[PDB]
Amino acid sequence: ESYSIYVYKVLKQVHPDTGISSKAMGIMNSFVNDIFERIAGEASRLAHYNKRSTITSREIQTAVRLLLPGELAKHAVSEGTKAVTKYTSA
Amino acid sequence: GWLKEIRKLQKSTHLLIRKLPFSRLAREICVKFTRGVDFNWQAQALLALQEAAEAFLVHLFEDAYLLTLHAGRVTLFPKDVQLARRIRG
Amino acid sequence: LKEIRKLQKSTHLLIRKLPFSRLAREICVKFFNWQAQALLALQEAAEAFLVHLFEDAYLLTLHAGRVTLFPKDVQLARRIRGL
Amino acid sequence: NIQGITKPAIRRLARRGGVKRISGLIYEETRGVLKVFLENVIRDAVTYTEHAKRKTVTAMDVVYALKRQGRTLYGFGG
Amino acid sequence: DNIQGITKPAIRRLARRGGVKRISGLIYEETRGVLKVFLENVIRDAVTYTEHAKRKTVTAMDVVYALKRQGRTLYGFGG
Amino acid sequence: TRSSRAGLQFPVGRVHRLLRKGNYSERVGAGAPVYLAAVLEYLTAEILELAGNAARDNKKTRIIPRHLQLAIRNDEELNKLLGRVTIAQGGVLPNIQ
DNA sequence: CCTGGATAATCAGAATCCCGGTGCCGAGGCCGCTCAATTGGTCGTAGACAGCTCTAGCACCGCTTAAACGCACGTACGCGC
Repeated sequence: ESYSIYVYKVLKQVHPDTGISSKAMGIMNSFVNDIFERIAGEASRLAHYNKRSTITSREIQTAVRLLLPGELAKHAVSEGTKAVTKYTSA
Repeated sequence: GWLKEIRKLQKSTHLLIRKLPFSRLAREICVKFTRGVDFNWQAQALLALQEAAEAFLVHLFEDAYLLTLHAGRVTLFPKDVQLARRIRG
Repeated sequence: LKEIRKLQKSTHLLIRKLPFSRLAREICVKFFNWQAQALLALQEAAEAFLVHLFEDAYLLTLHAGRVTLFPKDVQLARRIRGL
Repeated sequence: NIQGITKPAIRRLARRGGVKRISGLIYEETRGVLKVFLENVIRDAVTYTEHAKRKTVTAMDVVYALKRQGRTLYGFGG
Repeated sequence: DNIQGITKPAIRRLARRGGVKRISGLIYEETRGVLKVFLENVIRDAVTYTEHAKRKTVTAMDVVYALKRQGRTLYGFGG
Repeated sequence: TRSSRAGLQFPVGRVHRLLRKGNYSERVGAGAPVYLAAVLEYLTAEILELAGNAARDNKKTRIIPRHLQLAIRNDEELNKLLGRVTIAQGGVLPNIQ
């Protein structure tokens, strides 16, 4: 089990005509984990700081706000908040 | 006091930046990232910022005075403070 | 000034595998079996560290007016880094 | 408010770092860096205290922001 | 003595990739210096994981975890 | 599929699994893995867009690690996020100083 | 004799395309198990935030002396050569 099929679905979504090599897929599959830890780790420490034991969507939001710089946070805060409202109103 | 003032503040341990203009600057920075509202700052939280920034500035100066003597200079320049902010990341 | 624009556009390994493999396995017995994927993982990061250290030490070179590297260039760059 | 960091203050700061001849616009180079640093700590530190629905940055919110910056302050942990 | 495996043309390619015009003489040994002190801090921190599990095959995972411990993460070797 | 409800391409149930079995907490909310998978999908699309543009700028139809290095190193927000990063078979940026 | 401009002779300045050979590679897509995400009943408890008290930050009002702004001289030193 890896992200090499779901990242490939994104690759065939934006710029679908181009491909990728097997080595770069080794990088990308690593890269998403580099995004996966530092946001979810710092959010978990956000649960440890202000006397909590629940990680809701508000924790990951300020975790992206604390980690991603500038507009890379300001556009990722509009991507997950759009997705959680679509998930709640299924 | 070239050989005198160098050996006094290093033996000393207290603050060098005044507390109240540093607190005013910290509040003027804090009102930027709070959408324009007043904000309470604890007495420990301002001294923490002061103790961090003073140590960071003396570390940046002691890491740039080694770049001063690298060019055969004894006069510190902003080229050394902008080079020390480049080999740190 | 000739090959500077040749290796920056390229991506291949500058250091050969087997001398680097013997150098890594010389340190390995100081504390086994090494996969061929692990030797590349030892070599890529070390090469990219060496190129980046030379690039950051060349900023110490053009600070004094010089264009030639020096032993004080590789000892002053790692001083600010804390390594 | 940026001129609150006075000229012998930066002089004493560079004197603690061991600088003999402290230059001119250096005094404007320091408070600039002090504007770069103090922003980067405060942008995180109020982000921690806004998650707990609080309007006061404590010492711990400064410690967490500095631990995010890469330098760990010791003597303010409550 | 495998410190001479890092040769002068290899150090020359490493310098010319870093934008160095004129390399000095000791830089062809100084590299052999720093690659003796950097890589060792990568080796032991990669073998202790090998000393943590019951194995003798030091995988690339131990290498990238050691490089994560030192503070320079590596891409292309996870899975 | 909970990812079809979120409108994503990243698996919501897998992100929730690595959030629950990954020793992060003991009570993970239902809004956390959808937000996390959306943030992952956005940033992977962001790096693949700059990788897909630099591939055609270098006249290539296949994304190489050099194209990923050109995607990372030619973006202010990506270089600030990825500070202590290195790329295997990606080289460096050509620059004369 | 001298002097304005016309043109006649000239060796010697580098790299580049191609035949002459190749040689083991590596990607996007199908079959369709299968088992881990779905759905759901059931347990199980976290802090929403509203009450409530309470140490503590804001702000002012404001005493004395340590400290900063800058002038003038002045010389050593980054840099020109």
